[PDB]
Amino acid sequence: VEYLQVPSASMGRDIKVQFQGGGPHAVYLLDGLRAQDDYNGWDINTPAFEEYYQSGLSVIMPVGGQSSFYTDWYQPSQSNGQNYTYKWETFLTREMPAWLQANKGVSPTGNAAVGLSMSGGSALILAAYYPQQFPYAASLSGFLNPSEGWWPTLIGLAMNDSGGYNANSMWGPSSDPAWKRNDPMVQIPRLVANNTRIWVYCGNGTPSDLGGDNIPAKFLEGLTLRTNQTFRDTYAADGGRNGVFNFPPNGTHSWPYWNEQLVAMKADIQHVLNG
Repeated sequence: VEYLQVPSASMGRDIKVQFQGGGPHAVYLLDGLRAQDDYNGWDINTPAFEEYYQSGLSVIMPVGGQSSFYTDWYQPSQSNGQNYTYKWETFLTREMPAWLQANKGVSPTGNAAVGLSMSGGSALILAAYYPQQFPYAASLSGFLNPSEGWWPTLIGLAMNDSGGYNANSMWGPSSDPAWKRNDPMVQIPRLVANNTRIWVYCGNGTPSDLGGDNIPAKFLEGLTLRTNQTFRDTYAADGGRNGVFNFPPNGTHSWPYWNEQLVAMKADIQHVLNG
């Protein structure tokens, strides 16, 4: 596994990327809400790299972007002294794939975006707007209707609690178009039109022997399950026909279950991306 420094002109800094080669197409493994600046949470908490070693797929783990939602923000987060504007969608769709193509031979098209929690919706949004780059997208316990109802408030609370980040610096006031633009439920017609292969998982809040037995992990999983079930219904009602929906009667908002899903989807990704 290599630790790379990839310049981001749009953010004015270098972004650390953990990288395992192994094929021209890649799985982009996006982090959760509390992404650290040293290593991606997939590497800290799971054997993701080992599990995809010799899979015929490269594995890309960008590092950093706490509370970023892997999106382009309007402005720096005001409350916590951020001195630049997050531009993580520009980085993921323009800057990083160009760098990996030139230097590693990773194809900028035909890749998979895999997100969990915070980035579950991000992965679907990336596939909705960049279908040539991401014919495959997985959302593990994602928040799939962020513009609806109380979700902007809940997202604002969680972002302020995880590092003091300001959701209004990200997508503006709740009536700003950026909220619906980045709402996977709203963008289901794009996923259908693109025939995106989507893998949508959410547990029910009940731990198994995999662990993750704590109240916040149980609560968050049960909370977002309802949104995920609604997403499944709306996808089918809108003509969606290329989805895998995994809602087993177990699982909390914790890394063992996300790893179990990453392993489970490997053959699916291999078949879609490599044939």
